Amino acid sequence: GSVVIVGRIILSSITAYSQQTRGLLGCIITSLTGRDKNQVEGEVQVVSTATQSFLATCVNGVCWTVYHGAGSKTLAGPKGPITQMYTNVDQDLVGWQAPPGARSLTPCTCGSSDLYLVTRHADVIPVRRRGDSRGSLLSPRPVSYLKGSSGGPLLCPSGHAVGIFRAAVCTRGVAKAVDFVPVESMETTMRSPVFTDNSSPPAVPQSFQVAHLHAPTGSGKSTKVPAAYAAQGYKVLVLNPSVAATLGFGAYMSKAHGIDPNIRTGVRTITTGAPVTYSTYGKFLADGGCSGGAYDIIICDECHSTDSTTILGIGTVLDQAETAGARLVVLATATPPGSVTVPHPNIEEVALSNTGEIPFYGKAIPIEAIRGGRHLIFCHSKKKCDELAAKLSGLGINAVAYYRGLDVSVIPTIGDVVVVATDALMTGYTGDFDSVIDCNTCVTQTVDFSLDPTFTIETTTVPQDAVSRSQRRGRTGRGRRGIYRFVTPGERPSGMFDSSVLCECYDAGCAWYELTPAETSVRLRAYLNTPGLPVCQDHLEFWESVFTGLTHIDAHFLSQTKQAGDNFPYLVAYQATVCARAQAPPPSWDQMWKCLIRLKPTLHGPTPLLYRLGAVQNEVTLTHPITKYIMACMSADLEVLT
Amino acid sequence: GSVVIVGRIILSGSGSITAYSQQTRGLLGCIITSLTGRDKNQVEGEVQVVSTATQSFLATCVNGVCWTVYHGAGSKTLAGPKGPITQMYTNVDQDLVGWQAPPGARSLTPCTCGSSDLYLVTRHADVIPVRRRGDSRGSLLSPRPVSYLKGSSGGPLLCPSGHAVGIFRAAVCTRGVAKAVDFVPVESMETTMRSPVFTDNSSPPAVPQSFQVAHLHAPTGSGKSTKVPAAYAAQGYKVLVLNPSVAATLGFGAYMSKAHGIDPNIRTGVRTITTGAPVTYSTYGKFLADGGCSGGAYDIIICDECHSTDSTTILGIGTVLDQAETAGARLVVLATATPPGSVTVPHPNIEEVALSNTGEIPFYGKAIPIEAIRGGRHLIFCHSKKKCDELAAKLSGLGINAVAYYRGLDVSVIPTIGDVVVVATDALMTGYTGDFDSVIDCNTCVTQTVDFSLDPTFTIETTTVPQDAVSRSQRRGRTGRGRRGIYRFVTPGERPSGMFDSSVLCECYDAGCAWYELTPAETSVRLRAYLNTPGLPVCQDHLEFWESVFTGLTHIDAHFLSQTKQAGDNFPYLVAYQATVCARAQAPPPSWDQMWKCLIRLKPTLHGPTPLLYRLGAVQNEVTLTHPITKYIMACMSADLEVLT
Ligand SMILES: CC[C@@H]([NH2+][C@@H](C)CC(N)=O)c1ccc(Cl)c(Oc2ccccc2)c1F
Ligand SMILES: CC[C@@H]([NH2+][C@@H](C)CC(N)=O)c1ccc(Cl)c(Oc2ccccc2)c1F
Repeated sequence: GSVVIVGRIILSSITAYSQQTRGLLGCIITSLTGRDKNQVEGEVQVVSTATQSFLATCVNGVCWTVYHGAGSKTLAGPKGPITQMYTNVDQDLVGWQAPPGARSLTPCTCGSSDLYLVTRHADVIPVRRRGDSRGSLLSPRPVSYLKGSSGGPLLCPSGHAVGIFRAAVCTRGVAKAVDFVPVESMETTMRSPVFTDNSSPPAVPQSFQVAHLHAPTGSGKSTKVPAAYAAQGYKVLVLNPSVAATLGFGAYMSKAHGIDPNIRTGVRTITTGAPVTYSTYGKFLADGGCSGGAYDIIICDECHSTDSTTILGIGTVLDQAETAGARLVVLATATPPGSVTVPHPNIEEVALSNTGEIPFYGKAIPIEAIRGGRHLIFCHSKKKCDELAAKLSGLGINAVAYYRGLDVSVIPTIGDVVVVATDALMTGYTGDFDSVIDCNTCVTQTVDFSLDPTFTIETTTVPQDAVSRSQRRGRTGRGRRGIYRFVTPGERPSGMFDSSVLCECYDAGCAWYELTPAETSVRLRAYLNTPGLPVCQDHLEFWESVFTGLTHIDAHFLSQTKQAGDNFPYLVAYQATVCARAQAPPPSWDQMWKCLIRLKPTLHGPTPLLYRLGAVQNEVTLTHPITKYIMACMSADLEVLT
Repeated sequence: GSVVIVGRIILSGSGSITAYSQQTRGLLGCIITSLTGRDKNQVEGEVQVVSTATQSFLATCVNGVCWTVYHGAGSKTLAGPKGPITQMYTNVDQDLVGWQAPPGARSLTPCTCGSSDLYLVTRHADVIPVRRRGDSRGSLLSPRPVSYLKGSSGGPLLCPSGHAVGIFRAAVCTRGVAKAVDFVPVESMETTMRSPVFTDNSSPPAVPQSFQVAHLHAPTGSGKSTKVPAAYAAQGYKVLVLNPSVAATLGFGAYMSKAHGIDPNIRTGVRTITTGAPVTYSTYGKFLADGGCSGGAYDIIICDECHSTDSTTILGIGTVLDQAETAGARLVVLATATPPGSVTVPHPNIEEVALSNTGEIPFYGKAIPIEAIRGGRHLIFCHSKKKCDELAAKLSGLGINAVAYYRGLDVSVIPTIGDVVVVATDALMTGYTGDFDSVIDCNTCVTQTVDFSLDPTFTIETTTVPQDAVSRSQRRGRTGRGRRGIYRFVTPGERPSGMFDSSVLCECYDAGCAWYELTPAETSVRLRAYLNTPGLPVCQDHLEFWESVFTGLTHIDAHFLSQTKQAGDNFPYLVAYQATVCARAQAPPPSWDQMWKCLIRLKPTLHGPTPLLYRLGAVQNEVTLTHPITKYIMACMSADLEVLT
């Protein structure tokens, strides 16, 4: 639904009190109708979605708030839902046209060094400015003190707006300074295009440039356009996250545009001498990155993907391309950050109900819907894929499960089938289906700086974002009339990724691509600094510090964790090395720790724990030098969500 | 707010046990039904998925009764087809409540097998194998992190035939990992069903021939502290009357002599009088400081306001329950207007008025008009000392006699007498005894909770929370006694009464060590008697954990301890113990909050990281974890703990 105004902070010799204008039932109704006829007052609003509550500040006729709170959502209004006027993901900033009633603040022009921050609990916290977007609290406070107050005003002594609060800067869970969105970033935003055109490939510039191509799969973004560029005599590299897609372009480009391209993947390499090459990001990274002068144009396809190989891959291109003699990088995707799922003309969307013989995430699928034909059911976990595949088989429906680890010949490719899959589908298999049935949830990893003793990487199930919905749905409708069936109608905001993904990049750097933490950092820096890409919290220096301390890994353990293909094979193998040399057992005996299975007869005592990568069942000791090193890294200044 | 059926978990009735869920309601549906308490929907299956506004859990129908946990449902009604269904059973001691199964629900039936192979059904329709250890415990065949079990309290444990062994109430964790499950055995449900649904506790018990413990549930001004001790005295019994507050204790004693003709013994820190009479009024605090029950002194002990879950009251009541029989008492009366499971009911003499946004004085997002308080005697409850002062300032500047009250102030600041507005915390109700024209209530308070945070050990978080039914009724009770009274409020909500946090148990050991020269083991015996006595407020059983922690905190510095004591802050033992550890290391305290003011004078000598034992607030200093006491407490964290699920 829409974001809803649930209260306001009135400003007065500076002071504030809060007024709550709506309760829970009123907030929910108004969020669904998008229709709000209440009187609107003040300069600071207290807003809320169904999940999260936070602040918005009106400046120059615009009610501004944080992207991480509001996403791309409408605001409920006197004449129905209000589409965002401005949406700037790079800056964590959105704006609606302020409705009648709202008074705006004026920008602090002159510029104070002593600022005051207004929280959702009407405190006025004094702040000394340091940078353009940072200020320090004169009195350090706990982090929970500032939660719920993102998008609140940062005010100079006269009461003019300096910026809006976006994030707390913490040292060991204690807020000490604040990142805000400066009022000049807002002004820049009010002057940036109504709608840039990104549905048309760039002309190749005389000097280096970075360009954005927004258009759907099979618009020739990865086929037609490299071929046009090649006809003009340019050498082009197309990068893709998928081995299956990458191999497919070979025979397709031969048949369709009479080019027999170079193909580069972990599983299969083809060198023809063509002026077009298709590679995975992963094989690109294993080849050492950008060859000297081999490519004029590098096309980074599916640049929406926020897996660690794609992010490190694209970062490597953005750090190297210019120096290597390229003239053009192209960031290509259908679902750029900030996007929302639009209705698709060739796809009928229909909610599941509780009528049907097959239960599914609290709803039902009727046997008739999937009895014959070819259908794709998306589930969040491997476990659920096996359960559902087995139920379907019990009823005589031809059905098969697919996820990370299975070979993709579990298919079939032709004839009736229900494929029950995780999102591993979206990189392992190219085919389209008569219908897609979507659970509307995924499994993600999140980092938790839990100081017990260090940090924790949690696996968590979450509601899908708009990229997932649009990509999952796009497995029906490619030149066929499709049907998308779903469990729930919403989608969280697109284009954000967790700090665990940064951690994964360093980890793959060490594990696979022979990168030092410093090299990895430089490349991620390049990605982060480039606008239009997915956004994260800047935790580069913290992660670099951590991995920088993890030396003399055991090559054999590393080889095993890589071979087994699970996540964070460096961190896992590093913990195992520490355990084996300390002659101590691992955190538990889960499959995760199988590199250590043969040593089990002699391993004893408490586990020298570095960090938590799942359930820790053994007793722990914190005496290991490496643990002390990582605990010391936790003193880093960390941006946290607010 | 009613509890609402938002879905069901369907169990297979053949082959091996399997489950699946169905959702019957969205968020909005849920909220509206909770408000109206009226539920159109056909209900099916035996396991229901239920929700309040603040949480979701399970309920299992067994023998025509839909059962769930008290920590989830409190005393709330269930939204049904012809409106709200009130609980048929509210067994707070067993963490068990039940409503009559609505029409359409099937019911499980108990196990006749007596089998030891058990299966737990969760809210995600998983069927977890479990082995039975005792009547109420069962171990997981394979440990799991605690969070996959959350939201599944009230769900069933089945035998291989698919009949009911019990309902899931808590995970037993070792350092954040569940090894076993606490459940409510189907016998406890069987008992309950065969026994009465109503019991009377509204009248003072008869004095029995031999030792008995009895409950007295009756309003304030039914003479529970005055009439009933007077009445027992006049039959020739010796009577001790224990109360949490010095003020209330002195108030009653002077009332006794004026009104009932007895000059009683008084026993408080500030005033102690030995008249030889057969009735004695005392605080729980003075009682404990006197060493408890002295033999042959009393026939009858009245533990008044036995709903208080302050550590001195709990320890006081525990001491009495362990000692009274042997000290030769015949009767212990546990007396309260507001016993566990109680609800705030409409009062005849008091008008209850929602606060609006119409008004000139902001108050917790709402408004107070000056009309409402411009003349007369009025009381405003605020949650913090730091909003009591800021609100009384805004009142004073508006031509108003505003006076703040809170812990750490003299009660003589309250005009007796005068035409006044008092702005105060819950400190009021132990400090002052007068009543008012109206009360205005923010419906929130500051509590403490323990987090088994493992960073490195535990954390005592101070937090703000919605008031419970006790706080509501007690706060409202300061007007409407025998005359007009107005109750104005910000929120109509109200949490379940009678539960208290594990932090309170920690306070009990702390106070034992700091005030009453009890070793942790002595303390455990007293608490054990409290927990084991039916009808009193309830908590999780974390006795061995806490005893084991305080058993290691030896050789505290006497001087620091005396200072944390005198300054009246909470956890004076834990605060002084951290400070002692810090000074003997020449290390600074975790921060320079007033909590650590005993170390301020040593500031010039203190350097390096703090050897952190635990967390009692924010930690600004770098910390080290090598102190042996830190290791001891870390060792104590391997204790097997119930956590809420
Ligand atoms: C305004 C800072 C920007 N981060 C920079 C490092 C640039 C970048 N490439 O991300 C930023 C923009 C938008 C958001 Cl939602 C930010 O915060 C989060 C919070 C949680 C997860 C992901 C991003 C953010 F941190
Ligand atoms: C059935 C266990 C019982 N506890 C025993 C130690 C008896 C007692 N005296 O409390 C119990 C009853 C009711 C509830 Cl809400 C329980 O759980 C909580 C959970 C959190 C806070 C307080 C009690 C409970 F743990």
